[PDB]
Amino acid sequence: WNNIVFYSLGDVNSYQGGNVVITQRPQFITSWRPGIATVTWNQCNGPGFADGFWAYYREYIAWVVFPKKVMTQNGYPLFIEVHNKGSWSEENTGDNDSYFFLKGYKWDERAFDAGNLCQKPGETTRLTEKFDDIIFKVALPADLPLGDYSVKIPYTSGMQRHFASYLGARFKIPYNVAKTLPRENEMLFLFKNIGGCRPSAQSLEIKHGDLSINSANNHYAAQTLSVSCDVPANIRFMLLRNTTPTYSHGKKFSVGLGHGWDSIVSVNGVDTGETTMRWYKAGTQNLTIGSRLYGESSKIQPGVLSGSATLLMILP
Amino acid sequence: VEFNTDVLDAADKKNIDFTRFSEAGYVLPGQYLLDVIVNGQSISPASLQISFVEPQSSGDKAEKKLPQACLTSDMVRLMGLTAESLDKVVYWHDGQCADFHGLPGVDIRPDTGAGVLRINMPQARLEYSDATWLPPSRWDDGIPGLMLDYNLNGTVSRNYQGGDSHQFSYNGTVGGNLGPWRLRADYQGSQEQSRYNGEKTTNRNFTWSRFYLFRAIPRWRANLTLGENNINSDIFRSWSYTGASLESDDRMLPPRLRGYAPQITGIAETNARVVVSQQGRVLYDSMVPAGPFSIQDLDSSVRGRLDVEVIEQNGRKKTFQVDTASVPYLTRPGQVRYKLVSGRSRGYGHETEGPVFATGEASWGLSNQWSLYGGAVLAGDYNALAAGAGWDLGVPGTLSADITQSVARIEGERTFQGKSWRLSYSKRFDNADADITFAGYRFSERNYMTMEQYLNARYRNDYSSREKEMYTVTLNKNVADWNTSFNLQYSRQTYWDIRKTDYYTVSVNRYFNVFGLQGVAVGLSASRSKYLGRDNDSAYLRISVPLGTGTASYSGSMSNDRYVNMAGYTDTFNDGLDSYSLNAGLNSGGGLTSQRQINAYYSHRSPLANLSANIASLQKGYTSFGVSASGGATITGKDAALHAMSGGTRLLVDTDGVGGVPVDGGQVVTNRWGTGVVTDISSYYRNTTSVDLKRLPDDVEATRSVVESALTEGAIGYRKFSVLKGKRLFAILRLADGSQPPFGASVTSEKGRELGMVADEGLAWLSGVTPGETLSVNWDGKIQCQVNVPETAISDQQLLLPCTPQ
Amino acid sequence: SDVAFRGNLLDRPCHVSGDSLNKHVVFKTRASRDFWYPPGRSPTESFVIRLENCHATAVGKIVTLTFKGTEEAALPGHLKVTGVNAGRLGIALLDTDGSSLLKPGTSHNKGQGEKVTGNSLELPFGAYVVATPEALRTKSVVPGDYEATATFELTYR
Amino acid sequence: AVSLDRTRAVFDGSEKSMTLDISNDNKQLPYLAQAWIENENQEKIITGPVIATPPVQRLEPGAKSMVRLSTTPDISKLPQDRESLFYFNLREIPPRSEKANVLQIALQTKIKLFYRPAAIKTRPNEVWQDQLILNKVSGGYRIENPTPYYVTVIGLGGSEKQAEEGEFETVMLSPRSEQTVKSANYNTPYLSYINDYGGRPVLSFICNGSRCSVK
Repeated sequence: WNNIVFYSLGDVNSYQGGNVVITQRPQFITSWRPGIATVTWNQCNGPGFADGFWAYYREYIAWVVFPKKVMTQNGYPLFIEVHNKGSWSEENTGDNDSYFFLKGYKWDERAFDAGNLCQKPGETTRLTEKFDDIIFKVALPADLPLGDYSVKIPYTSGMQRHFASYLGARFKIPYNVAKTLPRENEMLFLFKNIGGCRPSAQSLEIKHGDLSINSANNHYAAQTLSVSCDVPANIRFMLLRNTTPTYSHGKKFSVGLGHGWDSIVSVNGVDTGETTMRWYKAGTQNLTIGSRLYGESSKIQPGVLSGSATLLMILP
Repeated sequence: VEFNTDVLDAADKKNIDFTRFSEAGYVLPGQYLLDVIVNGQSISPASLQISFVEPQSSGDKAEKKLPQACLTSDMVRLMGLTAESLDKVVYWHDGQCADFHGLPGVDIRPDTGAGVLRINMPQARLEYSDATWLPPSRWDDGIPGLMLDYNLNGTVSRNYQGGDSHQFSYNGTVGGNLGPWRLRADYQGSQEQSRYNGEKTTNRNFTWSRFYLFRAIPRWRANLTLGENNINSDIFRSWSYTGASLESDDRMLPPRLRGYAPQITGIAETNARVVVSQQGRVLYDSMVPAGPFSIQDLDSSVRGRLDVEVIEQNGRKKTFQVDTASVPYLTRPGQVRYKLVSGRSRGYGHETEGPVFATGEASWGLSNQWSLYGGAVLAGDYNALAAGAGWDLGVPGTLSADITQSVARIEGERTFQGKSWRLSYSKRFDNADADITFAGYRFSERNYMTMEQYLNARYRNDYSSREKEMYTVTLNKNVADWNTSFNLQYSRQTYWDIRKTDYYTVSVNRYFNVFGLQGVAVGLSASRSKYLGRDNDSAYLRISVPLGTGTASYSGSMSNDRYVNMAGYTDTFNDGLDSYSLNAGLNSGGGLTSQRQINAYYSHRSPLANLSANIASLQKGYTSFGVSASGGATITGKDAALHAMSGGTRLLVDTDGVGGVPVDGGQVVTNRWGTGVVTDISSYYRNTTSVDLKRLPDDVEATRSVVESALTEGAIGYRKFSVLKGKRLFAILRLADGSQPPFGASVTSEKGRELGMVADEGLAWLSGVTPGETLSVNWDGKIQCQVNVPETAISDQQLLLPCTPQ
Repeated sequence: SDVAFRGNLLDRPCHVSGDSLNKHVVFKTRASRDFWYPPGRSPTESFVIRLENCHATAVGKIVTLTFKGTEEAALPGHLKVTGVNAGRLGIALLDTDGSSLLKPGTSHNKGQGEKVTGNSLELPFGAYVVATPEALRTKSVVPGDYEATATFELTYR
Repeated sequence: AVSLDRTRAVFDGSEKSMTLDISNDNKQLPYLAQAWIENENQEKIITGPVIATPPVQRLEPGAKSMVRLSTTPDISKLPQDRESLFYFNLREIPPRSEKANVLQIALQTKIKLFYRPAAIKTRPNEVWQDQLILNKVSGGYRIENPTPYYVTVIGLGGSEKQAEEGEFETVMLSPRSEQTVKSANYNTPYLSYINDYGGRPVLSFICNGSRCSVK
């Protein structure tokens, strides 16, 4: 006969990496747990209650299995990278969404155990068995948005028992019956994105003082702004309308500075509003945004002007 | 220069310094602050030391000459002149005026009315520098000390079966740099303890995960490396080892020398003269060679029309329209790249050793846009030879391929030999956005053994995971309506005598707005893993609409019969820098159970260290409340400090005495000792450290703010701040006879500092006076008198002062 | 993601016209013919002063003209001249109507003689040097160089 | 000539020193200039409240010149409930020629100063000129000033044809003062004055015989 019942742990853990930049990658501890197990399987074909007066077969192995691909807050596919398997034995290369490693430490033992061989799942036992630890890392994706994310980890941690009648019974347990079981063992990651595209100033101070009227008519005053990143991608931006213009001028983004003065802006020579550029390497550029100081259609009513606008950057 | 001495509102006719200062106004031999500008740019935005003295070198009959800038040696050595080529300033002292008798064509116009110093000179006498392409002079790398940065989390918990709450994370990367040699060792630890009714167990763990030291070289543009690390997957996979490594660093080179744009291949007749203008400014005017020419020296920023005007030798001209897209390639001809790594292999344990190797990996590009790459990994019992080329054909895309001849002689006497070929293919930016960014094809056999496979089969003896042959492609295409970048995909695998598990993944990204603002991004994906009998159809769903301080978030996901739901309102605060995450969720599992979770969070970016809090509570897992501590510190430098998490570079702003000054960059405030440190900076850039001038408190003031320096990775830059207060007072200077001296005479200090001048009734309002010194008044071309200001004087007082001669 | 704004201000450039830069009028008269004989006078010199503006509906309500200078001690209403004639001559300045021999420090009555030529306000005048009676009868006037420059306070209203 | 951009020099209580650029209109010869600040009783206060730092500087043909104006605790000891009017004066020094009997023209210009304290500070779009109440004596309109600032008017007329074209003498006042100005009786007085910008806001009154204000 071959009666096999399973043991599943009751541990929930915490862990934290902190704040990592998108160009960098993290590493993480996958600690082995010698916790309290709970029975989640009740099968019996041979004897019901344990007697242990005949030297029957026994072995005890561990069982930790993890899925190869999960999801995040916005549903992104989290590619779990395997870094170092430890001193264990990873098998089943024909799978694509589950890892399969086992550890044979207790084997070919003759049994002399009394009691009950096949019991109910509502039972817990104290077992202290520490083993080899595993250390990993993760190949995270490139295109990630900003904000804070809470990554939930679905896993299992535990293994199986064995009671046969003879020495030399290499029994194997299928994986579909193992993966169809419910999930209880711990989930815990929290992360906030730093980002890889951050401009230079982010305070946007543009200033110009007093002058005459005739010089001011169709005058120009410039201001430069740079931005630096290190990932090759196609970056765009958008200029938001804050104020309102008096006259109609069409394609020209004229910002109303008050008193009948709609100063047209200069996106490095032309009033186009927004453009599109690409990055093939790392680095930075420079981008001088000025504006033409003509805002009144010759019925000149000048005053103290402090009109505003808002330009932000859109990720690809 | 002669002026009118009579026309002035003064009751006293003593104007000997009134004609003199007016006449002396060509070059004034005094001490002011000027900004030295060389050929348009500036070497110093806040140059304080600018000295002027009358030259008595050149003797004459009249001795009426022009004084120049009496420069010292620091500002002439920080400007970047090639001092070994032309030695005309290395022999000049600070006592006399630096004369320019040895070199031609450079003129100097010192104007103290504009606060500038213009120098116009040719490029053949000096080197080149800007915000990009810093000179090879060493920067501020002094007293590195130690660098700590902790990231720890303390939290509570409770399960369905009772409760237990003691959970602690323990990580950080400490290490001490010593000059150019810089060290960092990252520790790994934790603290767990559980308290049930019948059992009280706990465990503690700590280990030295990774300890490492490094030093960079600017002469050969390579970074040396000693210790344990991993190599990225170019051809071979990733693997652990211990030892030496010579790797890449291409931060120093300029983008004109790095990138090269394709030029005009027009061949008209001879050695012509090109003229290219953008807005009415010639960016390039030189003599091209005879016949065919190609200018790859110009890779600047263009955003428009550029009229390529050619001036031939006979006088012929031709105008044609060139685009703004000048299509720069990723291949780099003339530059090589290399990996010279050696040492021992690292297993899984901390003291796990192995065999000794010697590996050489290099790549070389020829200048016909073709590029080869060869690798020679050589160990004591395992050898693999790699070679291969890559080239862009232009209009059909680009290709690259390589062969890897590997021999493997294991300890169990089994020699395996194989030559495997892998080819990579891609595609340029097409018209209808046809973009194959990668297309691989890896040919293998059952007789293979990689280095990781050699180390696992040699000691752990596993004889599995054999791959036969496969193909992949990566196509992505957008359309100019509905904002959708279609990326339909297919990837296929197969092992040796193990099944396929062929994949099928598709995608569609909608972007629009109905009854709301634009910014709603809807990206949708669906995946399928095809086995012989099983096809797992997974798909992700979401609803995300932002409104700035509010964002309704939802998340749907179903791998295999397990649909999960989420609901949230996560966004920032009104300042935009503070944040909180708030979301609920619904979980439906396949095993007849419906689960629910509710998680709350709030963060706070304090300048000493970043802190946050979290609330997590789900079904069967209860009351997991947390708190986090993360930040950084630097001890045994100039002064100890506390900051928020670094990734390799930090600059040290020194504002002594003031505890509350806000600086820019990351808005860090200082301490009671008066020291500060910024974090968000990068290597080899123009770093303008200015304080928040309008956010100053009313106890302190600021004289000047802009200081300039360029830092590298792992160095700490010290920045001294000369901001001090100045007392202002009205002093009535009286002579020895009783009479008043002729007003209009300027007062110089003891350290060479001009402050102001004497008014009509022998009075002199002066600001910035230090109490205790002995001042100097100057008229008729020399020093005339001295007065001794007492230490009991404070600002805004009326003091009668007696004159004593020197 | 920040406020793109520019705080500006401006002002009206109230000024004088630059056409009257060459106002070096001279007195090429003889001091022993026109200043020794008892007609004690030189031939008068005329000068018009332009001042550009934006609006000229008012003249004296924007800038008020008043003149001053080193007054002659032995001559009321006349100024002291420098040079070889130390207090021997007196400059008599006529107004825009050319009748009133006003004082160095009193102002001209506005409303008359102010040429409103568009935005430029023309102002013609007349001035001649009179002889001081302490040196006219005794004929002690030294024939030579005599430099004179009077201030003009153009007070803005 | 010499370009003068300021219409009225207005100083605020928050700022300790303001700035002013003056430039050259002549392109044929360089120049020199000297300045001073006077007061209400018209004397050269060289130990005044505000001290202009450069006394004399050389001006090139067509170039510009700067001047900074430092301030002393006497402004603080003075009452901040009202403004402090002053008169700064400019004088240029031209290069003396060598010809005989040269009548060079010396130019002197006066333009007004205005220190406003921070306790009675004015917002950038604040108009207090509509707060002014005007009464009428038989033969002249008397002006009542409840404002803590200096007021200045240059025009009055029943229509706009007699507002900027009608003859009216310049009448200034002091803070919280009152006086009687001789003027004819008008149904709708068109108060055309010069504001802080320098323009002409023609505030058309709504009067009640001897009670004139704005709605």
